[PDB]
Amino acid sequence: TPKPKIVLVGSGMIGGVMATLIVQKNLGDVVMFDVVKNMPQGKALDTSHSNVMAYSNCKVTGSNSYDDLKGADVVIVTAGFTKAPGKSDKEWNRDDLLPLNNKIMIEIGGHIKNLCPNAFIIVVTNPVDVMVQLLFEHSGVPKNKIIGLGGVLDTSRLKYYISQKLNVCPRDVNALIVGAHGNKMVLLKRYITVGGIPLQEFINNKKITDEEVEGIFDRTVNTALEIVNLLASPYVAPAAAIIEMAESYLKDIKKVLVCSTLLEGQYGHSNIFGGTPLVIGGTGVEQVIELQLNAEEKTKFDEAVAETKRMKALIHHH
Amino acid sequence: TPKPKIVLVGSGMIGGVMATLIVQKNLGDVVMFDVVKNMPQGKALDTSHSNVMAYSNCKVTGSNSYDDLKGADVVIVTAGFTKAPGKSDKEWNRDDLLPLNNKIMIEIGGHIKNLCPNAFIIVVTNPVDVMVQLLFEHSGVPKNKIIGLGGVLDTSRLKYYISQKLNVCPRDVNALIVGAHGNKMVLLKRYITVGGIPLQEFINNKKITDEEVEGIFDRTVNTALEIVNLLASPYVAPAAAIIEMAESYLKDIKKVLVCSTLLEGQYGHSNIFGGTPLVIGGTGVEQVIELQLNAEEKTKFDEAVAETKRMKALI
Amino acid sequence: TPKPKIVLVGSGMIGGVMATLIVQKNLGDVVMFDVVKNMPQGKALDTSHSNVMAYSNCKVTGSNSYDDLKGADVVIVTAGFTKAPGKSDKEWNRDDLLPLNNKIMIEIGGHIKNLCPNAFIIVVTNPVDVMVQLLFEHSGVPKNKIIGLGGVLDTSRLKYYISQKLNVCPRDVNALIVGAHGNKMVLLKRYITVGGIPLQEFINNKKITDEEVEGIFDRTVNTALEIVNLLASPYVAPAAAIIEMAESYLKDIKKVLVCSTLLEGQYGHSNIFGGTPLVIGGTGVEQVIELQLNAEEKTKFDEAVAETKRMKALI
Amino acid sequence: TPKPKIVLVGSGMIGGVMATLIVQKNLGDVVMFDVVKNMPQGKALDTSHSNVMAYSNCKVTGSNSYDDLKGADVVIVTAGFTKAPGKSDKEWNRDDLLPLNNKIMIEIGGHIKNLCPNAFIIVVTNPVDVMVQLLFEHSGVPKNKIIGLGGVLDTSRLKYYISQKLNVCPRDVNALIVGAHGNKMVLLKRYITVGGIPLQEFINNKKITDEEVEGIFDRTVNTALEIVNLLASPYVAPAAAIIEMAESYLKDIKKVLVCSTLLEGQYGHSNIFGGTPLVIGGTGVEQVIELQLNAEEKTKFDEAVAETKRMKALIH
Ligand SMILES: CC(=O)C1=CN([C@@H]2O[C@H](COP(=O)(O)OP(=O)(O)OC[C@H]3O[C@@H](n4cnc5c(N)ncnc54)[C@H](O)[C@@H]3O)[C@@H](O)C2O)C=CC1
Ligand SMILES: CC(=O)C1=CN([C@@H]2O[C@H](COP(=O)(O)OP(=O)(O)OC[C@H]3O[C@@H](n4cnc5c(N)ncnc54)[C@H](O)[C@@H]3O)[C@@H](O)C2O)C=CC1
Ligand SMILES: CC(=O)C1=CN([C@@H]2O[C@H](COP(=O)(O)OP(=O)(O)OC[C@H]3O[C@@H](n4cnc5c(N)ncnc54)[C@H](O)[C@@H]3O)[C@@H](O)[C@H]2O)C=CC1
Ligand SMILES: CC(=O)C1=CN([C@@H]2O[C@H](COP(=O)(O)OP(=O)(O)OC[C@H]3O[C@@H](n4cnc5c(N)ncnc54)[C@H](O)[C@@H]3O)[C@@H](O)[C@H]2O)C=CC1
Repeated sequence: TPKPKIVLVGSGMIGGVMATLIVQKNLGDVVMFDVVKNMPQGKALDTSHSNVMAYSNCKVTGSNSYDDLKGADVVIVTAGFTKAPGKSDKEWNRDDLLPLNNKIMIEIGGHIKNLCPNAFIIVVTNPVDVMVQLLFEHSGVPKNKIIGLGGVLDTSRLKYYISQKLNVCPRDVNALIVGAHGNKMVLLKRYITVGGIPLQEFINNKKITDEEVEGIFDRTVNTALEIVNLLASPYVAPAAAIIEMAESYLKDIKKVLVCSTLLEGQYGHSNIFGGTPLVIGGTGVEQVIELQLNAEEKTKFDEAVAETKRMKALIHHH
Repeated sequence: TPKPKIVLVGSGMIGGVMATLIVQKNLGDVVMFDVVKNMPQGKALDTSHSNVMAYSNCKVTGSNSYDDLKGADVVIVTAGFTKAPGKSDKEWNRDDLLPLNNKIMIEIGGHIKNLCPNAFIIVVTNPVDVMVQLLFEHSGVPKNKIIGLGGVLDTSRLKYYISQKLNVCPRDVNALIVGAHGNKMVLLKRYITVGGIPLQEFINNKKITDEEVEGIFDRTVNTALEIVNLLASPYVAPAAAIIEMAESYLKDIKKVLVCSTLLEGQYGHSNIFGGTPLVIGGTGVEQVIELQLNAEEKTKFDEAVAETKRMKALI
Repeated sequence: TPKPKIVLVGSGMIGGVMATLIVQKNLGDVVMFDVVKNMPQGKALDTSHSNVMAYSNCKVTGSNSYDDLKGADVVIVTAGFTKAPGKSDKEWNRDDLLPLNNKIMIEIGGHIKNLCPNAFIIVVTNPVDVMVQLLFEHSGVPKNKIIGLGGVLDTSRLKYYISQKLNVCPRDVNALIVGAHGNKMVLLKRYITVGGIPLQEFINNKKITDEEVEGIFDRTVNTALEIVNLLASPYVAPAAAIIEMAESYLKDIKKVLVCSTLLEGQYGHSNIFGGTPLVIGGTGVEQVIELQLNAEEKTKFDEAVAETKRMKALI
Repeated sequence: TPKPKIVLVGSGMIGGVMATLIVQKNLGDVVMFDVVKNMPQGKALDTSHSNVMAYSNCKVTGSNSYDDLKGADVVIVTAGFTKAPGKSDKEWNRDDLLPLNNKIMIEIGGHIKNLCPNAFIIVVTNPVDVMVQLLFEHSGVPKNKIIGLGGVLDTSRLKYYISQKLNVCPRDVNALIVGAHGNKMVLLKRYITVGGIPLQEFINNKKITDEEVEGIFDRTVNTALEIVNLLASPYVAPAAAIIEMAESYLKDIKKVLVCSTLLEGQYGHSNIFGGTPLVIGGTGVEQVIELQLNAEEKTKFDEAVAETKRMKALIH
């Protein structure tokens, strides 16, 4: 009543798993949009069959037309990059791709503005804390209707690694990672709990050492790289985190989830997006929650936003 | 699987919800055991039809024979009672009845020893922190294989009430309530978090006041009375709490759940069952976690265990 | 809609399980409404705490005010008498409930028309095929927006008992029971399948006999009575069946489910509700499926509707 | 109690979705095994983080060692060969894959025999009805402990396409496709129901025509080619199907599922595996159900088996 419409702008690795998880959870009709011909149509056809196994009823269709954004309730943006003939088979980077992905966000933004200005938008394209603000600018949606992936995914690694050292259920570890997604993400040792108990109690109990925690911190920061070196850019956990955020919206669950949001003085920053706990409910972002960071913690946050500002200033670089 | 076998020793209000939820979750075959004849058979038949709607395949039968404890993987004991004849609801409490219930735990206990010595046991019969040690003594099961209901249920109320004031998902509130189930429950204000963030931060931000938090503490302690005075009794939340515990064992999830377990020097206490965070995994109680309480909190724990020692030395 | 609102008009046995199952499935905010004071508020408080165990976020409140109907997406009507005031168990006469529940339907119906004319309505109150038509008349809702419980629950017994004989998953048995809920329900032997395979194949292979099938038919007709004789009461499976219907609507699943619906010519009958397969999607009843019954099946359906007409005439 | 151990022998496209779904359902610990170095370890690490989102607790690890078969409750085999060299350019052959995949089955089977002889085994590697038998033969496992994927996936296509024409929930359509997986699959029009109701009633009510059903039948057979032509071999639905079968075993659900199993006289066939409805419960295959086919149906079933026999005979 009447079945949510979710459009995946970008139907690559992450898009594929998202469509799969949507059908599993019966969350809404799915449009798998991509600029690549035939590929989304093929994945959508395959995925549509799994409705039988799942006892679900979600239409899954593939598209190469922006017209299919019309009426979307949720839009998830993983579109970007690319690569070209050069110049391989690893020549890609980062800094150079900022003008390229800025231009994809402008194109997507104008189409959202015209075809689904009331959608809830989740941005994924890297660097996410930059790209989400770019989409916000060009789509014209309210600040409470657009967020970026980061904290849900980054904290899942930290939560996971601790739970395995302490031999508890992974979701029984709670942790906050703030500021930005990426190498300057702020891991807050102070805010780690295990079954609601401060982590420092398990350190005092010699269940885990401070050296073991810092080991886990660096592993968390470096997880993307670790997986890229075994395989490629991670996509199962990012999809799961994005679906957890979209479901909180679609089912009005009001989960506290760390995501990238427009900062309006929080942490002393403005005119910029960054990672902070927020509450996602049926109206979008319902609350932005500002952690009461000490001096030393605020310095780390400042560094994260500074890096986002650095990259944002490169969208017209040559 | 072999499909787990879950025996409900007691098929009253809580037994009914537990059978229903076991079927929803496809968790195992269910034996609804009661001393009352025909009633558990009748409930079992009704419940068994919900396998269709649930796409599950759990056998649900009723029994009046202890022999059906044979081969039980998990045994949940709610067999009692629930209030006092001659006693009303505006006085709702608990008394005497302690020796009659000890005699229940003796009889059940012998049967566990005989027919399902390897079962995981969850005790729900009140006073819970007393009744569990009793079944522990009489059944002879290892200490890592029997726990009592308290903290999952008590913290659920506190978590729930705080979540409604702060307008967040109920399970995004975490909280620890320890010592004993009942009026002496230790509500640890310092150990409450919201989305992983200390409660104190929302107090600082004036989203909730210190006086609303004390009002909610009070409401948690007195929830059962509040429900009873409203012409209902709590059984839906207690059943869900118990099934969360039971499922953590059967699926080896290793959730941190506050339950009543044998204290062996924790909190300065021994030869008594107290409520404390523990880890429930496929081998039973895998870890008993001892909170690092300050003296003001250790006094409140001392007192809750005091009241438990008072009711035990008395049967 | 982000958070559906589901109003349970009647918070007795079935209403209790319904609210429990809605929280389990996170399906919507729940209003437990009843004429009895305080009781639905006590139940609603207990049930609300289970949101924690379920990782759900559904408000569950109790109500004695029909104003709570405003905003309802789904209204489930279990409100009614189960026996006549003053009468004994021996003088039990099913026709006696007709004017008593009729008055209740009239009361509820005026409130629905005023406060939630666009809700989807599910009627459970017995005799259901009469009561649903009465509420349809008094509420003024469209024919695609109101249905009665019957075939989901009735086929669940048949499905279950067959599956237990053949040793398969209960949901892998498909069966249709049409016409009316009650002793005249039409058990359609020709339409039973097991894993999609005609039941005849399993009879031919001696996996089950024609006499076993007949005994299962008798068992299915007589289930409520069987359960009542055992000192209970069908409410778990009725609750599950109703939530399956309400969920197919709320999530636009378009499941094929046998429910009581307005007949406009189907089976040669008009101006009456009777059980037939139908599709429940986001807009309500999306299709009414008329079975191509043979001569003998049709006269069984005639006798079921005849009986519904007889009770309706009494009003 | 304790946690089931599920080893994915093959951590490719289907492998990855399987590990994802196992974690979503908290079904058991997963070993992602592959001959390709590092790749399954990368997928496993990524997949393990999803435990937090799923509220699950499944260890997910990657392996290039067969030793990890030790203690497996369920082994799912998607490991194989494909592609081709020199050849130019549309004439990939064949068929020539059969001996290379047989050598994979010999290798896998020897380790299962040594390290997990009591595992339940699900074979996916094509041609499935040939490969499952080869693995049965090389592993030594009991006949009730090994099946091949086919009908769960093949019927999901037919169920789904009919549900969309009739506008009902996909799972409310039931259908039986038997004999073999692949172009000779036997689609039984007579055994199609919709909400329990014979398909012919919808045809009579003009909600679908005989021609539409036949175009749907042809689409069902052409589905893997349709998707290969657009993308690659299908993997999401195949994984979902396989996890449905594995779950019925692990939770003793006793669902009726059409899978490839050893025929011992059913349908007039012996010494060969074929697609047929069967019951999967905690002991493995608990029942093999033989459909009472007519003469025309029995002859399509013979043509399916004869093609299985044909490919099996290319193995020396
Ligand atoms: C924020 C965060 O935690 C993470 C972000 N990412 C990233 O999310 C993005 C997508 O990751 P995925 O692994 O799905 O990449 P992919 O290359 O498989 O998919 C991207 C797809 O977008 C298409 N695309 C390009 N331009 C498009 C456009 N204008 N519209 C739609 N699709 C487009 C392109 O064809 C490809 O299929 C990358 O930019 C990331 O770096 C990955 C992991 C975590
Ligand atoms: C620990 C905790 O947080 C809570 C504990 N309880 C309690 O759990 C018990 C059961 O509550 P319920 O609401 O289920 O009570 P009930 O009266 O509806 O059912 C108790 C059943 O036990 C049967 N019974 C009595 N003796 C028995 C025996 N020897 N063996 C099996 N069953 C027996 C008796 O016939 C009744 O059906 C009561 O003692 C409690 O105080 C309730 C809520 C919370
Ligand atoms: C159709 C079908 O398959 C089935 C129908 N039923 C029935 O569904 C109804 C409810 O069954 P339940 O076992 O829940 O009955 P209950 O007495 O426990 O609950 C009925 C509640 O309705 C209230 N009620 C009475 N009048 C009311 C009014 N005017 N407004 C609101 N609530 C009212 C009354 O106070 C009680 O709590 C009865 O009419 C049935 O015969 C039961 C099984 C199956
Ligand atoms: C029966 C049925 O309905 C279907 C069967 N299939 C097939 O299932 C197989 C795998 O499909 P997927 O899409 O997963 O292919 P992939 O190439 O991505 O994965 C194959 C993996 O196996 C590895 N592999 C090769 N030899 C191995 C060995 N000895 N041990 C373990 N892994 C091995 C190889 O490295 C690759 O990752 C192919 O043979 C199929 O034709 C597909 C769809 C349906």
